[PDB]
Parts: sequence; C-alpha cells; structure tokens
Amino acid sequence: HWGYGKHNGPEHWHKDFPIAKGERQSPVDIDTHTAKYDPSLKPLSVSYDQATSLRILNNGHAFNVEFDDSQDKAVLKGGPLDGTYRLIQFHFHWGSLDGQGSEHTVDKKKYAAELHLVHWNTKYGDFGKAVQQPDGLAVLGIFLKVGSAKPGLQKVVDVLDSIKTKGKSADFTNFDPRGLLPESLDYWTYPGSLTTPPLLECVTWIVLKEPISVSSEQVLKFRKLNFNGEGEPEELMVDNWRPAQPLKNRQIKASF
Ligand SMILES: NS(=O)(=O)c1nc2ccc(O)cc2s1
Ligand SMILES: NS(=O)(=O)c1nc2ccc(O)cc2s1
Ligand SMILES: [Zn+2]
Repeated sequence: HWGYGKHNGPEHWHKDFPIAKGERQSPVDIDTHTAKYDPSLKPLSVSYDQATSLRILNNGHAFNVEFDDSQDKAVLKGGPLDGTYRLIQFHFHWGSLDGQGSEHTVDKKKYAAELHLVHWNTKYGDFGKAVQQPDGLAVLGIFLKVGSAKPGLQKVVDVLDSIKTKGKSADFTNFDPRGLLPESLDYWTYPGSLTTPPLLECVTWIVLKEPISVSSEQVLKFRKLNFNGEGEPEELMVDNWRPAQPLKNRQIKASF
C-alpha cells in the first residue's frame, strides 16, 4: 500500500520500510563540483546487441519493459563494476510537469523524467539473491529532457494505451534498448539503493551525464497512464519519483 500520494508517498515509506532512513539511500543530488574524476574507473561496456525484450507491464508504480535474463544476452560491465550484470528490466520515473520528474538531480536541477535500466550481478545467480548483496545490482540512469522526439522511444509510447491500468501487460518483443541511450557514456557513480520499496541497499548507480531528449508529446503519453486498476477511479500516473536522500558517508565519482 505504499505509493506516491500524500497519504502513502515517500514521507510515509519509513514506517514499513525502515531502511528508508538508511546510510546509502537513493536517489541523491549530484553536486557536480564535489564529484571527483576517478582514473581508476575502467571503460564502461553496455553490451545490448542480443537483448531479448518480452513484455511490458503496468505495475501500479511505473511500467516495466521486461527482458529474458535466463542467459547473458544483454549485460553491463566495466566502469566501477566487478563482473557481469545482466539486464532484467527498464522503467521510468516522470512528473506531472516538465520541471520535475527525475529522481537524481544535478546541482539540484530536476529533469522531466529518468530512465532506469536495471541489472543484476550474475555471480549471485538470480535477482532475488542479488538483492541480498551490497553489490547485487547495477542501475544505469539516464535523464530525459523535453525537446526533440527520441525515435527509439516511440514504440514504448505507442503501446502504453494497451497497458493503461495497474496489472495490465502486453507482448513487447524485439525492442532494442540501445535506442534509448545518449551519444556519450560519461557518468557519475555512487553506492546506493532501490528508489522504491523495499529500498534495498544493493545498487551501484551509474548515472549518465548526457540527457536524452524526448518530445512533449511523448512524455504527455506517459502521463496518461493510471496508477489505479481497471474500473477504478482515475488517478493519473504522474510524479512517481522519490526525492533526493541524504548523501551521508558517500562520495560520487566521475568518469570524465
Ligand atoms: N508505509 S507505507 O508502506 O508507505 C504505507 N502503507 C500504508 C497502508 C495503508 C495506508 O492507509 C497508508 C499506508 S502508507
Ligand atoms: N527505481 S529502481 O531503483 O530502479 C528499482 N526499484 C525497485 C524496487 C523493487 C524491484 O523489484 C525492482 C526495483 S528497480
Ligand atoms: Zn527506478
């Protein structure tokens, strides 16, 4: 029963998920002046050529494009990561207005939306075991700003009509998530958590510096989704972002 409303939103989560007030919670503000270049970072490798997308799901909190993760078909390696992380899903967070919607912020700037590509460390065998580990997951975060359309996003946008309400899914095969990346893979990285309950502190965050542009019409279609289930009173799925959490004893490192 957690959500994003006044009565079940981020200010309330701590009562059922006490780790919400933990030492390595996400998202955070990225202070570009305090982040330091780390020449120890190895090159980042996004290897999505054999990605196998399967389905898209409205889960009541966002929509997930889900992948076949039964083999190393789409993986992330390099950068701050030790070993191989397998893509399992991506999703977005967005706002009611273009001036908010991202989870991470950059010098307190909020972007219109934020894409999360979620990966688990194959040394733990499956996602559920991975989220019992401090290095279990890697989430690649990409900011969205409103301007020119992102062509590679349009197939996502056009299927949303078919998953308007909580619990609905659709087939979503043969989608190439490489079409959602910016040109540059310059990033910031820090240790953090899942940004929704259970808020587990199991994530290496890799947040790209370069945003992607999407069109107003594309994000407007995100905002037509529903948090509610079919037949229920309409609650638009908007402002499904957690605000920035205390950085505590952490350092944000830059790859550039
Ligand atoms: N702590 S949490 O998981 O954010 C919440 N759970 C409920 C359950 C009922 C309810 O009426 C409100 C909340 S907030
Ligand atoms: N926004 S985020 O940090 O990418 C995520 N949060 C959850 C929560 C549960 C879950 O099962 C998967 C994720 S990914
Ligand atoms: Zn997310």
